[PDB]
Amino acid sequence: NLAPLPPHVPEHLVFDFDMYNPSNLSAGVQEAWAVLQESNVPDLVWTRCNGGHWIATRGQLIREAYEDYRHFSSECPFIPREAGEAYDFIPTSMDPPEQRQFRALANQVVGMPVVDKLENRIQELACSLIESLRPQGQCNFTEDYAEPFPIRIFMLLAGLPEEDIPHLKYLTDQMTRPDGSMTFAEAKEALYDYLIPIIEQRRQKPGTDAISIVANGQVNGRPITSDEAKRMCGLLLVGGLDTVVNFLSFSMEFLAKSPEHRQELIERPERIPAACEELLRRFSLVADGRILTSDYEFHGVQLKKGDQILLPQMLSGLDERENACPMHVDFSRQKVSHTTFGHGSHLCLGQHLARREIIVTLKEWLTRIPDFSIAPGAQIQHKSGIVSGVQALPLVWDPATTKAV
Ligand code: HEM
Ligand SMILES: CC(C)(C(=O)c1cccnc1)c1cccnc1
Repeated sequence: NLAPLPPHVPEHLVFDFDMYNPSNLSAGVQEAWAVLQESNVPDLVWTRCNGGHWIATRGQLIREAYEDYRHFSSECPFIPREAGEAYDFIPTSMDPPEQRQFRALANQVVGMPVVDKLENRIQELACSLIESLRPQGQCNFTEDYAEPFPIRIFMLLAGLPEEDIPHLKYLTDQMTRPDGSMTFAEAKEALYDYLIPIIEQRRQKPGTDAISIVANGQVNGRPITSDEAKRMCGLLLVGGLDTVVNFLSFSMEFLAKSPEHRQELIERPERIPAACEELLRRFSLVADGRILTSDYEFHGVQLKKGDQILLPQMLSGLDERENACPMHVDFSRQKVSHTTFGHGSHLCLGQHLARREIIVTLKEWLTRIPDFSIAPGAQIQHKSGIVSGVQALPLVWDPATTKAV
């Protein structure tokens, strides 16, 4: 299902990429997207899939478009257009200077000082989850750790019932890796039905949870509205439920396959932080975009006002012009260059939270379960979308090689 090419698009710029179902999926999701950086592919292409849109393929263009909010607006950041259209999260569907005030609040809730406060719980939950898995010699990493770990910390931050996990996660999943079961707007509405009552309750009777702070915050000297709060919280939810969750499984899947990488971390733990950035570069997973606010000529291509452009965060660090041997994991690269957490005004506020969760997991898993591998005859499947994922990650190990702490 290719849409007829608009008049302004030179046929030589066509490259029919399906962000939802790339061709090489079997080879891995990052590998499937990297096809866009092959020699035969222009720097800026048009795809007729998902209704027709541009895709910038190089770290340089992505960062440029990201910096340029005058031309490239966050107003309609999702493809297909109907999704970008229905998209109304804050601060994400706003451009500076408006974005700034909401960002400042969102920072209050997820920023550094919060992580610093949550640290012991993060470490507590990791250790507990791992210890519980250890003696089994086998899990479903995706369902066994990658989901509970980051989710439960979020649920704690947000003050929401663990019981709501399944329902929330389903809906979150519909936004980033649509099934066909529901449209973005339906998914969005349903999360909204969830939130409303909660916000109301927390405007009346404030807690110390993230939702309470958001619901009662100040923006531009006045009180946030209910609708604004509902709209920030919607973003926070997706961030908590759908980001770190997917990242951990790619990393884990790599670790399962590379004994030498595991060992390196065990003997030279001072390398963990460096390793985490490298894994963030290699297993980068997000791809959203922007809308053209006007006609504009960008690197010699004419973009028409209203044109959508996918600026895959994923691709910057995979770009050879940016990283030598991009597909190779090397914990000792002189310069790890990525835009995994975005670029420009929308740089991810939850990055601090995500790094703390990644580092704790590596340190804590390796400690207890130094030696593991993918289950025999398990075929690992990746999934593409706004946020890519791993479908299931069967791991096996000998309990006898584990260490209890
Ligand atoms: C692997 C982990 C994550 C990755 C790769 C990631 C990636 C991103 C990206 C690329 C953006 C910018 C989107 C744009 O420019 O349209 C973003 C924004 C944002 N992320 Fe993260 N995210 C992650 C985890 C988190 C977590 C755990 C939270 C907190 C619950 C969070 C909260 C935010 C917020 C609030 C924004 C909006 C900032 C603004 O619009 O000013 N993210 N994230
Ligand atoms: C692409 C993006 C920004 C994403 O991956 C994300 C979501 C919340 C926090 N951090 C990143 C996203 C995903 C789903 C809904 N809105 C935004």
